[PDB]
Amino acid sequence: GKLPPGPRPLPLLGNLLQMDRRGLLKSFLRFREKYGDVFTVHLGPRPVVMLCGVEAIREALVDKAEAFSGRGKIAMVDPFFRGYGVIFANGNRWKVLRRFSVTTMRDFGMGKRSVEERIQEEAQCLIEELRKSKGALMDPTFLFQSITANIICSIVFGKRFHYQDQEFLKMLNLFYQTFSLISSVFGQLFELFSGFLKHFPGAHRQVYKNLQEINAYIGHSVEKHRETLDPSAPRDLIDTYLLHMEKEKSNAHSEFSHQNLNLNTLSLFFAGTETTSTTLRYGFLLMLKYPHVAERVYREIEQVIGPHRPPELHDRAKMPYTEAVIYEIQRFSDLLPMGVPHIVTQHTSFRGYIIPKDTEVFLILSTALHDPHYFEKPDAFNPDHFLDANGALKKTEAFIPFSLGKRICLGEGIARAELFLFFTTILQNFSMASPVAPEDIDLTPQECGVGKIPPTYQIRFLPRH
Ligand code: HEM
Ligand SMILES: CCOC(=O)C1=C(COCCN)NC(C)=C(C(=O)OC)[C@H]1c1ccccc1Cl
Ligand SMILES: CCOC(=O)C1=C(COCCN)NC(C)=C(C(=O)OC)[C@H]1c1ccccc1Cl
Repeated sequence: GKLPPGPRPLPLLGNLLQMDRRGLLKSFLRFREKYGDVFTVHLGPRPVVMLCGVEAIREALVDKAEAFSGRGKIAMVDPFFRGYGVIFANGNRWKVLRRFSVTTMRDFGMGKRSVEERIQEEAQCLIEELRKSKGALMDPTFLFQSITANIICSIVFGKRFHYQDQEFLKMLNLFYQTFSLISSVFGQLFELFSGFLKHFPGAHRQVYKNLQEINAYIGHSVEKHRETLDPSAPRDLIDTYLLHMEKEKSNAHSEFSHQNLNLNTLSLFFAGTETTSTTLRYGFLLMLKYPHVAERVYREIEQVIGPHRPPELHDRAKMPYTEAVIYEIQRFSDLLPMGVPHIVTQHTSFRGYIIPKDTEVFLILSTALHDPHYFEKPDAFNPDHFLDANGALKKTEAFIPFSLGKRICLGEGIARAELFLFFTTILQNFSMASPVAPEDIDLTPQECGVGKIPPTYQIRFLPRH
């Protein structure tokens, strides 16, 4: 047939006057109830196919990966990245780079210090800092952003930064800033009417500016790296890349070397940004609303790890309640209700509809995370959602906060490690508190733009002896 069905569009407004205010996703859900799991929405002049439910998403990224493994455009930032980097690249440029980063993560810490090892130290760093607090009320946004960044700085640069380092705090704010700029009213509108709306200055000019600045730091650092390279003792991800380049220069067709080192790197920071920090931020609001969940976790830790030695990844298996409490957190948080845009690469038949080469496509993962067929009463927080009768860990087809298929999250490994190690280590050492009663805690996500973001909150961490 043709493009899946959906609301009657206007000429260059598409379906935009029909949306909700300001529950965009909430709009998408109203269309769902009218059109099914496979509708088309005209976001401005552009046609975008939406897909809901596990079956649909899976049919597309897994069953039909030949077609649906494209990355869709993101106007606010494509003028900078220009197609470079794992999250942004398509075709051969991506296939070549995805592979390299994959093998590099796989073999990292083979020679040098392991990712776990890095997370553990950041963790211990974190706790001292949290203790230095002396049980004071704080907003932890800053720190969580810090620790997550640090882990990627550790991987890529071979080092972490002191939480007070100003060179650091500046760089950080530059990211956060760039993000909320794309999250804004404008960045939204820029993504639509960029065709004409790029001439004028906007937040897009500012965003390039901010990305350019950060990029200066990466180029500088790559140089410092070329000047201290030991071919037989790679310290970091940079060191590994630069080496790949040389062995690569002795080929004939280095698709790899024709690529912008800096951007690739920046893009990796971008990807991992605002990622875990948000989840963790959400995590501890939840532990304030459900303290009895917090206490149980602690007890498991005390039971399995005890009060002194640093939790480690191996503990995971033996701690199913915690792995469940973490899973439910991710599920409930719905970081990216809509994934990251895809485009289809070949013309394709999907549920007897005909989708054209180059159509943008959204996998609405919120709908998988909230499938009442897999999660009883899905709008509430419940770890049990990942436990059986026994209380053994219960994994499901539906928990795909990381998407599925070829483009599936590059940092899942890393991500899951962070969440565990940070979550347990904090909790090993501190109980939580807040001026606000559990039953007064508002969980309502901000849903500002394309991400879900928890409301802001005061928290204090409390030591145990
Ligand atoms: C809780 C944190 C995270 C979540 C929920 C998450 C989820 C996702 C999702 C949904 C995608 C898009 C996949 C798709 O197209 O369906 C993705 C892609 C990606 N993520 Fe994450 N991610 C997280 C953290 C990270 C981190 C820390 C990194 C840093 C290494 C990262 C790096 C990437 C990269 C590089 C891609 C694109 C790779 C590719 O497209 O081939 N993610 N992630
Ligand atoms: C293509 C890069 O997008 C990301 O990496 C995002 C991220 C980064 O994590 C996604 C990578 N796993 N999260 C956030 C917060 C995003 C956002 O737009 O917040 C306003 C998204 C995001 C940022 C910029 C543009 C689009 C999106 Cl979805
Ligand atoms: C492609 C057009 O961009 C938008 O209109 C968006 C919008 C539309 O904003 C409507 C404001 N009236 N917001 C959301 C949620 C976006 C998003 O990516 O969430 C997944 C962004 C968005 C959608 C698709 C691709 C990129 C972005 Cl930034």
